[PDB]
Amino acid sequence: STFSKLREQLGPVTQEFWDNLEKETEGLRQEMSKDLEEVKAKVQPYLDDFQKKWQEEMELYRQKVEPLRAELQEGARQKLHELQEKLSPLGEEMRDRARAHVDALRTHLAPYSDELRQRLAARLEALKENGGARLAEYHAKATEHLSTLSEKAKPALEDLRQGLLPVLESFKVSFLSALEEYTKKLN
Amino acid sequence: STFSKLREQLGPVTQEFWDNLEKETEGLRQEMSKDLEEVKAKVQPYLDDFQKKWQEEMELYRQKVEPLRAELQEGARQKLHELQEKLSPLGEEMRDRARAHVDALRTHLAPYSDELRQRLAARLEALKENGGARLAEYHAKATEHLSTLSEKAKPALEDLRQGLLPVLESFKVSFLSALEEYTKKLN
Ligand SMILES: CCCCCCCC/C=C\CCCCCCCC(=O)OC[C@H](COP(=O)(O)OC[C@H](N)C(=O)O)OC(=O)CCCCCCC/C=C\CCCCCCCC
Ligand SMILES: CCCCCCCC/C=C\CCCCCCCC(=O)OC[C@H](COP(=O)(O)OC[C@H](N)C(=O)O)OC(=O)CCCCCCC/C=C\CCCCCCCC
Ligand SMILES: CCCCCCCC/C=C\CCCCCCCC(=O)OC[C@H](COP(=O)(O)OCC[N+](C)(C)C)OC(=O)CC
Ligand SMILES: CCCCCCCC/C=C\CCCCCCCC(=O)OC[C@H](COP(=O)(O)OCC[N+](C)(C)C)OC(=O)CC
Ligand SMILES: CCCCCCCC/C=C\CCCCCCCC(=O)OC[C@H](COP(=O)(O)OCC[N+](C)(C)C)OC(=O)CC
Ligand SMILES: CCCCCCCC/C=C\CCCCCCCC(=O)OC[C@H](COP(=O)(O)OCC[N+](C)(C)C)OC(=O)CC
Ligand SMILES: CCCCCCCC/C=C\CCCCCCCC(=O)OC[C@H](COP(=O)(O)OCC[N+](C)(C)C)OC(=O)CC
Ligand SMILES: CCCCCCCC/C=C\CCCCCCCC(=O)OC[C@H](COP(=O)(O)OCC[N+](C)(C)C)OC(=O)CC
Ligand SMILES: CCCCCCCC/C=C\CCCCCCCC(=O)OC[C@H](COP(=O)(O)OCC[N+](C)(C)C)OC(=O)CC
Ligand SMILES: CCCCCCCC/C=C\CCCCCCCC(=O)OC[C@H](COP(=O)(O)OCC[N+](C)(C)C)OC(=O)CC
Ligand SMILES: CCCCCCCC/C=C\CCCCCCCC(=O)OC[C@H](COP(=O)(O)OCC[N+](C)(C)C)OC(=O)CC
Ligand SMILES: CCCCCCCC/C=C\CCCCCCCC(=O)OC[C@H](COP(=O)(O)OCC[N+](C)(C)C)OC(=O)CC
Ligand SMILES: CCCCCCCC/C=C\CCCCCCCC(=O)OC[C@H](COP(=O)(O)OCC[N+](C)(C)C)OC(=O)CC
Ligand SMILES: CCCCCCCC/C=C\CCCCCCCC(=O)OC[C@H](COP(=O)(O)OCC[N+](C)(C)C)OC(=O)CC
Ligand SMILES: CCCCCCCC/C=C\CCCCCCCC(=O)OC[C@H](COP(=O)(O)OCC[N+](C)(C)C)OC(=O)CC
Repeated sequence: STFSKLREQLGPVTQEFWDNLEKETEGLRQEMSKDLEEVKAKVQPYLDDFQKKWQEEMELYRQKVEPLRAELQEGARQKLHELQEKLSPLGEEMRDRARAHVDALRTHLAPYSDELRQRLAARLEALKENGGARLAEYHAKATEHLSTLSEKAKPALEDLRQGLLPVLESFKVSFLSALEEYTKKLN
Repeated sequence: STFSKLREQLGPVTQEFWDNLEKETEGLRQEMSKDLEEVKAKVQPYLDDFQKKWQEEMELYRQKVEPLRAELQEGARQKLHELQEKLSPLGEEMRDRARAHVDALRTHLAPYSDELRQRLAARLEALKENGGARLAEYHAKATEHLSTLSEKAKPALEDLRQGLLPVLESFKVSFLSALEEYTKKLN
């Protein structure tokens, strides 16, 4: 820890010198920034004046384009106003002719779908009846085939635990003693 | 592994039974689906003709509004040119004014860019002339701060490593003794 105290003392001495040296450059930069600040203020009205010119020039165009822009708004409006009405009758007509078809389709397929679904429902029943007969038997064999191994798993695993512990206990104690010695060297 | 083999032995016995059983139901499902197809194939024409009946109308409708939409199409083709041509003279005029303004603008920023190069060089030469002496001092001090910063880094680690090897090597052997002692039980 002695080395820490050394650097902690050597640093301050040189640090003060560094601060002083940097402080000189600080003022040097301030002078240069001051000159730059001056230049910014000097050319300020110059750019401002030119801006005011373009501002008015652009605005003058906005005034001239106003009426023309409004006319083109009308000329375009009077176009679709004629087109909309022209394509309205056939548009609504075709819509209805489609809607009625959908209704007819649904109603026409209804009777066919009923008989078909009922026929299938009855057919599926015949399958479930036969399947469920053998399904119960296979399920019974399942549990018998699974409980067999698990019964001989617990006692076996426990027997192994009691066999590893004896030597393990010795290792744990040996580790504890070594662990303490490790910390002593580190700290 | 003995009990594990037991569970595997009765596997095919139980599996083949269910496998063959499901095959029996498969034959039934086969006919169920085969006989059901007789219904599906009959419903096909009912829907096929109905959908085509409407398609015939759609095909006629499209051709009906075909020339009609063309009237509105051509009519909306000349109006586009008219609208654009009307807004052209004003836009083209503003383009000339823009050209004149941009040229004046570039003539104003030109001297500023040239003068800035001189101003930058002057500031560089001044700051550089001063910074040189500063950097030289910092380097000298930094070198001295570096020597006492990592001169005892090696010896400190050497002793830390030396007073550890014996204990470490002893633990390795101890751990190795337990290693094979547990494999016997595990295997
Ligand atoms: C260069 C770009 C422009 C400058 C950028 C840095 C600006 C300053 C900011 C950090 C600098 C590093 C700062 C490191 C921590 C310094 C900590 C320190 O010194 O504390 C003691 C005093 C006072 O500190 P504080 O100002 O933090 O006061 C704390 C106090 N609780 C309070 O608020 O009242 O120090 C002082 O008054 C002035 C000390 C001057 C030391 C020499 C000067 C140190 C300043 C900068 C250099 C630091 C590194 C030096 C070594 C590497 C470069 C050579
Ligand atoms: C238990 C469920 C979870 C574990 C499932 C493990 C399935 C097997 C997977 C790895 C084990 C084998 C890992 C490789 C072992 C070494 C390879 C070996 O055994 O070869 C013998 C034969 C044939 O060869 P392989 O099957 O290995 O295939 C070619 C071989 N690798 C080669 O390159 O030649 O394979 C065998 O006899 C199979 C041996 C294992 C039998 C089953 C051993 C199963 C595990 C334990 C059984 C004994 C303990 C039972 C009681 C406790 C149960 C938890
Ligand atoms: C109400 C105030 C509205 C103020 C204007 C708002 C909208 C401003 C948007 C664009 C302004 C007009 C176009 C400005 C240039 C756009 C980019 C462009 O086309 O450059 C090119 C364009 C055309 O230039 P030229 O015809 O010379 O041919 C290309 C250039 N060279 C290869 C010949 C060198 O420049 C101009 O026409 C002059 C302005
Ligand atoms: C591919 C698209 C190409 C389009 C090219 C440009 C077409 C320009 C045509 C029209 C410009 C937009 C006009 C928007 C206003 C239409 C007003 C109008 O329709 O009056 C006729 C009627 C009722 O209009 P209202 O004024 O009562 O309601 C809408 C307007 N307000 C009230 C919300 C202000 O509406 C219709 O009959 C619908 C067809
Ligand atoms: C292949 C031929 C058919 C092609 C597709 C045609 C689809 C229909 C075309 C045009 C009509 C669109 C609106 C249909 C409304 C009635 C059917 C429907 O969707 O009810 C569901 C929903 C609401 O329908 P409403 O009639 O209550 O509301 C719209 C009409 N009113 C109320 C504003 C007057 O639909 C919509 O909200 C609009 C999509
Ligand atoms: C491996 C093939 C799988 C597909 C084919 C067999 C599909 C049916 C599943 C197993 C077949 C045997 C069924 C045996 C009667 C089951 C009766 C039943 O509804 O139990 C329903 C029950 C629902 O879950 P819970 O946790 O509420 O009940 C657990 C059982 N105790 C506690 C309610 C008794 O789940 C079971 O009971 C376990 C199967
Ligand atoms: C290779 C031949 C043996 C194949 C065995 C697997 C295939 C079995 C075939 C058909 C049956 C499949 C569905 C039933 C599977 C489980 C059958 C069985 O023994 O359940 C046995 C047992 C039932 O438990 P509980 O009914 O009291 O329910 C408890 C609560 N929970 C789980 C329902 C939420 O659960 C176990 O033992 C867990 C392993
Ligand atoms: C290698 C693992 C194989 C797992 C599948 C085959 C073995 C399990 C299937 C059948 C075994 C049948 C004989 C079981 C004998 C032991 C029974 C036993 O001690 O149950 C012990 C305990 C009983 O708990 P409960 O009676 O309160 O049940 C509550 C509902 N649950 C949680 C069971 C869903 O359950 C457990 O500890 C684990 C869930
Ligand atoms: C309500 C749900 C109904 C689901 C039905 C699923 C299919 C089985 C159900 C009914 C069967 C009805 C009679 C079908 C006769 C064959 C129709 C057909 O063009 O098959 C076309 C094609 C081959 O069918 P196949 O295997 O019968 O013929 C094999 C030899 N050839 C014909 C390929 C030279 O399809 C396939 O290859 C994929 C399997
Ligand atoms: C969207 C446009 C305006 C509305 C148009 C009518 C829409 C009607 C909507 C629903 C009505 C039922 C439509 C059913 C379509 C499928 C019918 C069907 O099973 O085809 C089945 C068919 C099977 O394959 P292939 O075509 O090689 O058949 C060869 C043997 N056959 C069928 C000629 C004897 O595959 C197709 O036909 C392609 C679609
Ligand atoms: C808005 C929904 C209206 C529904 C009711 C009416 C449905 C029928 C209306 C139109 C159906 C298609 C008619 C196609 C024949 C006329 C096409 C035609 O105008 O040729 C004349 C002219 C040029 O035709 P192009 O083939 O050169 O097309 C333009 C070039 N590219 C894009 C094709 C590369 O048209 C145009 O310049 C406008 C694009
Ligand atoms: C209120 C009316 C305006 C708004 C509604 C417009 C509705 C029609 C919309 C699009 C189709 C009509 C576009 C305007 C009429 C075009 C007539 C025409 O020249 O057809 C043919 C024309 C051929 O063009 P090119 O490929 O030979 O190119 C020539 C050089 N430029 C023009 C590319 C510089 O097609 C076009 O130029 C592009 C569309
Ligand atoms: C008042 C402005 C806002 C309202 C405007 C409404 C009327 C115009 C409507 C839409 C305007 C869309 C943007 C148009 C931008 C200019 C389009 C145009 O003609 O470019 C035309 C052209 C494009 O570039 P190129 O490479 O093809 O040059 C061709 C000529 N040189 C260069 C080969 C000699 O550039 C010029 O001709 C410069 C004069
Ligand atoms: C707050 C810190 C800001 C730092 C600058 C940020 C970016 C400023 C944005 C744009 C300024 C970019 C300036 C550098 C690129 C343009 C340089 C340039 O003008 O080339 C055009 C011209 C000559 O430049 P050269 O690079 O060919 O010559 C350099 C000197 N030697 C090598 C020829 C001896 O410029 C001048 O003659 C001076 C007015
Ligand atoms: C106390 C509760 C448990 C505490 C944690 C476990 C304590 C130690 C107990 C068991 C862990 C070690 C079990 C295995 C001990 C023997 C390990 C052994 O003989 O390695 C032997 C060998 C070692 O590595 P080699 O580089 O010499 O490889 C030789 C084989 N090949 C690579 C040349 C093909 O590796 C093998 O032979 C195959 C993997």
